[PDB]
Amino acid sequence: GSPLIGEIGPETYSDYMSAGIPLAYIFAETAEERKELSDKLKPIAEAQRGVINFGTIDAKAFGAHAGNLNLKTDKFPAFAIQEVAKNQKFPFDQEKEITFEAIKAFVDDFVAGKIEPSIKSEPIPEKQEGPVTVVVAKNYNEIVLDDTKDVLIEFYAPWCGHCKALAPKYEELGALYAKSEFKDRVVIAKVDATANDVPDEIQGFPTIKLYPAGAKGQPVTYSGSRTVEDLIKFIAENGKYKAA
Repeated sequence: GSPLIGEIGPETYSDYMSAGIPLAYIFAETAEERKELSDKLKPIAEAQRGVINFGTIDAKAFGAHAGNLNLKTDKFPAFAIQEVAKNQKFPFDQEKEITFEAIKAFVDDFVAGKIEPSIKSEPIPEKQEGPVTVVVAKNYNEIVLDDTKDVLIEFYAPWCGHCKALAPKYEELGALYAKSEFKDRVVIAKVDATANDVPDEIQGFPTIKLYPAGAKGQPVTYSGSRTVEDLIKFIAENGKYKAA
């Protein structure tokens, strides 16, 4: 009982996910605009039967889902494609008008493999304050892969109980190094890996690695007791600068 451009919602989402082809989302705040945009994009959906499923989504009720398509919050109408298989997101520029011509070119590019998957990132923080350096996807290379510095990097999730138990100690470690004679050469850093796409393949949280100066292709994964004392030892034993 459903039209070519269906409705993406609580009842329909799992079938869209199990269909095994990508899903294009037409976000609009009102049903009227949803219908207008559906009519404009229908010939694209028609041409892509069996290759991409298209659907409308209620941006009033489900606006927060735009973020999970690496779209910007609260800028509608909006369009994006989700490659379910590879978990990749292809947002369409929300400063641009959604038209038949623009979306057709975007979709053709997608099918042709001509668009690079978007990268999820928090923004670069304006100021670097607090003794633990905040890493996001956009500054990972610059901070973590800085070949002149021994970089301790914690990959964490905010919903994780273990990460919460580590936080105060990891902070105390950062404050210690920031006041030490090693403040020039040791970096103590953290990254919310659920809010940033990072290169590392993380199996569970928290994970801590050392990326030593001059050996950035051989990070060392930490597997000790997670005490401040044991982390200092780890840094001194595995870092280029033997910094403790």
